Amino acid sequence: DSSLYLDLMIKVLAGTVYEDPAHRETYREEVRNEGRDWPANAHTMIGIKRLENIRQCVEDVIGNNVPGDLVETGVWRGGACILMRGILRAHDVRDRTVWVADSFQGIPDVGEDGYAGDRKMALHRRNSVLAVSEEEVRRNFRNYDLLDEQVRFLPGWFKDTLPTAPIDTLAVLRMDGDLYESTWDTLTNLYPKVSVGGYVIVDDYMMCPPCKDAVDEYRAKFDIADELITIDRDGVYWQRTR
Amino acid sequence: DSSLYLDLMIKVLAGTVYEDPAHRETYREEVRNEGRDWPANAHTMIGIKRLENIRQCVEDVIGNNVPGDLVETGVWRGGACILMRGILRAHDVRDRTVWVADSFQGIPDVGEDGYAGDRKMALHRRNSVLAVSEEEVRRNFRNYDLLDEQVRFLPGWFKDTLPTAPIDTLAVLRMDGDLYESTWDTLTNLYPKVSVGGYVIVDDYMMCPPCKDAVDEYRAKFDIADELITIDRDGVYWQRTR
Ligand SMILES: Nc1ncnc2c1ncn2[C@@H]1O[C@H](CSCC[C@H](N)C(=O)O)[C@@H](O)[C@H]1O
Ligand SMILES: Nc1ncnc2c1ncn2[C@@H]1O[C@H](CSCC[C@H](N)C(=O)O)[C@@H](O)[C@H]1O
Repeated sequence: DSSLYLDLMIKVLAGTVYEDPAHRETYREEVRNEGRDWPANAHTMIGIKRLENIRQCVEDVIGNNVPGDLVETGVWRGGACILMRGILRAHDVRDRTVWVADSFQGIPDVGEDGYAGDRKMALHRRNSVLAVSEEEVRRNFRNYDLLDEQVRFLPGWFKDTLPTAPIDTLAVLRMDGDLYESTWDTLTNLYPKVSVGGYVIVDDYMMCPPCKDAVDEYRAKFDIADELITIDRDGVYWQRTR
Repeated sequence: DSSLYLDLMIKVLAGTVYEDPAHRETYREEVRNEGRDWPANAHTMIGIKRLENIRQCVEDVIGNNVPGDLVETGVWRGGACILMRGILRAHDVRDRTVWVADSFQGIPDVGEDGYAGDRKMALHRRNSVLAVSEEEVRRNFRNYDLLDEQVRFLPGWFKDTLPTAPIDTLAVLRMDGDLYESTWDTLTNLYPKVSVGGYVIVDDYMMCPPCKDAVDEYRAKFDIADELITIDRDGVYWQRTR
């Protein structure tokens, strides 16, 4: 029911239910299951396994009454954040907010002074696909009837928005910002808000050297020993215990 | 919950949630709301208002315990029938079947001996869009996780399949066969199975002269005075009371 709803939402968001093909820049269920393409029209690129991970983490924080809001840093068309809001709706949770943090202009051009690994990737060149306006994201929330007071937006570059984001505590921090600098700025500003029992999800860890660098360096610097658990061929997560 | 699920299902089936454009043979919400286009990819052409009518009728027969199975005669990609099965699932109804009746080859070519109104329309020429195989319909049910024992298929021309269909009683009869002959063959064979309290839905009444002819003639012949109620700019329905 809530369970039928969330099951269907995952299938709709990833576009498996309507066999949404990969972006011009075929549909293969095995590829979509692991989030290994960019859907032409669907609302998230993270795939079924990473959507299921969001569901499991958010349901666990609700079931264990771990305090805090939910956030995604790097949202594209908004589908992962739509799922977060839908899970709250399914469980009639009225006292948590979903924070939708993005430039709404794609990946920054890190320039000559960027982290070497970020410069080498030149991921801003992918902005023809990766830049999605806030108006489009809002419309996507409205399409699911989920644009309401429990959704809040943090538009701008993370280095500008996250230090002053008016978030008190976080139960789930989902990071999907593609660069060393984006990931570092997310962890430095938002990890201290994560409650004990809460989760940090790293979208692109195994196959993204600069993202792997940022996560490992932050964890080493702050002696975070909570183990990284895999999700699929790309993502990992951990639960904060201390 | 069941209600969140069914709300989302209607939006997914019609393709409003992902703004599915009209078939090559733009997306406009007002057009999709009234079922006035053929979606490029979505699973039904009947639109939001006609999907909502199915929901209301099926929920009413469940809530009033009107006996019988559910059937659609003319299914295209299967979306109206997927909704019927989903409503049963949402309410944990295990003792009704959804019957999916179609040629799976599009509209018949009525030939020189067809009803004059059917011959003039030459709707078989639209089969490039209207012919959808049973394999495709089955796959669509599977995409929603709704292909199970409570879905049954009646493949073939209605004149061949309906006289011997092993249906005992019907709580909802949804007719969407586009022709005088299709509509007449549906009513003659299946209306006698409709329980008191059950519903007959006519997809294409107001703007389809041959369909209007068949429904009105059948109702006049059998003295059916239960009033026709409108749905949108096209469909009507009635409830059997006697
Ligand atoms: N430093 C930064 N500041 C703001 N937005 C950033 C950023 N680095 C990356 N982004 C954003 O990160 C996103 C990467 S794609 C995110 C995919 C999304 N989680 C999904 O469910 O499909 C883009 O929307 C991009 O604009
Ligand atoms: N005499 C007949 N026998 C079998 N199938 C028929 C028929 N006349 C029309 N059809 C079928 O009627 C359908 C019309 S389109 C139906 C639309 C569908 N109800 C929806 O939800 O989108 C086609 O699939 C066509 O194959």
